[PDB]
Amino acid sequence: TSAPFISPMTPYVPEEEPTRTPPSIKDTGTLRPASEWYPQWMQYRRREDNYVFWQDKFMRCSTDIPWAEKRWTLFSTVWYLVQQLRFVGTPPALRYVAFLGWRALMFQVYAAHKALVLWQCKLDAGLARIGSGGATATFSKTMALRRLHWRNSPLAEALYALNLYKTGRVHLLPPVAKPIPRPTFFWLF
Amino acid sequence: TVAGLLLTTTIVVSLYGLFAAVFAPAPALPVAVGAWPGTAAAAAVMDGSAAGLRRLAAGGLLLTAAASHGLFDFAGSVPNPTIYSLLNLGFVAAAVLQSYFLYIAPAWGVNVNWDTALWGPMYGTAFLGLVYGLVALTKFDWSSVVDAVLRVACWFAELTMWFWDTFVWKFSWSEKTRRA
Amino acid sequence: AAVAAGWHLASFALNLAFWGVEGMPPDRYWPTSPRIRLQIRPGRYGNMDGGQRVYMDYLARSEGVPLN
Repeated sequence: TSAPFISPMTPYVPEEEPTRTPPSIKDTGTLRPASEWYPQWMQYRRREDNYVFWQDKFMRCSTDIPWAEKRWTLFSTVWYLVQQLRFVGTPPALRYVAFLGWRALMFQVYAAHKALVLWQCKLDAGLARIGSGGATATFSKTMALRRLHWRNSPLAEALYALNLYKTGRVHLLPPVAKPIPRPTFFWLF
Repeated sequence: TVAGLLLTTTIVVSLYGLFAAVFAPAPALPVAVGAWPGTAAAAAVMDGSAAGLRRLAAGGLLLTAAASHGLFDFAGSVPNPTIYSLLNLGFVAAAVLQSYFLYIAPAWGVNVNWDTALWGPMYGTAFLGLVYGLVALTKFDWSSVVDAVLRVACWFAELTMWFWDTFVWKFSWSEKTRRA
Repeated sequence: AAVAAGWHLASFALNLAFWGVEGMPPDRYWPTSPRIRLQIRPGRYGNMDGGQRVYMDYLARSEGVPLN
C-alpha cells in the first residue's frame, strides 16, 4: 500500500482523457455498414426519447472533441491535402459511385467473416473434445459473439485454444481486449 | 570590447611566437648560390651569436604576453580600474618606440622579410600596441563601429532607393494606392 | 492527335461532372464577392450625385431587364 492516507481494497488505476471519438451511435461493432440514415432501433422507442440521435451527432461533430484530434503535426498537414482533395477537388458524383462500390465490397467482406467465424466455432468445439477427452462437444456463444465483434487479441485466442486442447473448460475465457489509444510521437505525427 | 580583443589577440600571437621560437633550434639563411665564394659571410651557417638573440626576443615576447594576459583579465571589468594608467605608459609608448626601430629597419638595410619567427611577431605586437594606444585614444564603445556600419548602410540604402525610383520603376507605380 | 485531344476531353468531362455548387459548403478564406475579400470601398471624390442614376441602368443592363 504505497498510498499513505487512503487505500481501499481495490488499487487505484489512474484515468486519462480519451484519445478518439466513440463509435457513432448507429454503427454495429461488426464490419457490416449501417442503415445509412436511420438506425432500425429508432422505431421501437418513444418519439420523445430519440433526441439522442441528433445529440450524438452534435457531440461527435462539434462539442466533445478530445484535444488529441486537434494536434498539429507534420503528418496531419499532409493528410489535410489528401482530405481536401477528396472533399473539394472531386465532384460529388464520382464520390457517390465510389461510395456505392465500397458499400457492396464491405457487405461481401462481412459475409465472408461470418462464415469464417462459424467454421471457427466448429473447429473449437471439435478440439475441446480431444482436450477434455470425454463428452463436451460444446462451444461458448460468448466466444462466438466476441469473435464476431473483434473483442479478442490474438494472444487471447491462442491461450484459449491451448486451454481447450489441454483441459477443456470451455467456459474459461480470456479477460477482454482493451481499446487501442491514438498513437502520438512529437511534432512528427 | 575591442580592448579585450586587442589584448587577447596579442596573447595568442605572442604565445604562438613563443611556441614556434622555443621549440625549434633555428631556421636557415638562404645560401644565394654563387655569392662571393670567399668572404662576405655568404654560403655559411647562422652563428651562435643569434640563437641566444632569438631566445631573448622570445623571452621578451613572453613577458609582454603574460603582461597583456594580466592586464586583460584584470581590466575585464572595464580590481583597480585606473591604476594601470601607469603601466598603460609602459604598455604602449615602448611598443610604438619598438615600431620606430623597425620603421628604421629598412633604412639600416636589415632584412626582415626572409625569416619568420623573428620580425613577424615584432611588427605584429608593435602595431597592436599602437592600436591599443588607439583603443585608449578614441575609445571605441564596441557599439560605435556598429554605428558607422549603420551610417554607411543608411547612406547606401538612400542611394539605392533613389536609383530604383529613377531608373527602374517609379515608387508611385509599384506601391498600391487607396481610397478608390 | 486523337490521344492529345482525348486528354483535354477527359478534363472537360470531369469539369462537367461538377455542374454547380451543390456539395460545396461555405468558406471564410474565400467569400463570393471579391470586394469583401479585397477590402475595396469607395471614398469621397469621384462621387457624382446623379451617378447613382447611371448605376441603376448598369444593373438594369446586366439584370437583363430589356426595359432600360
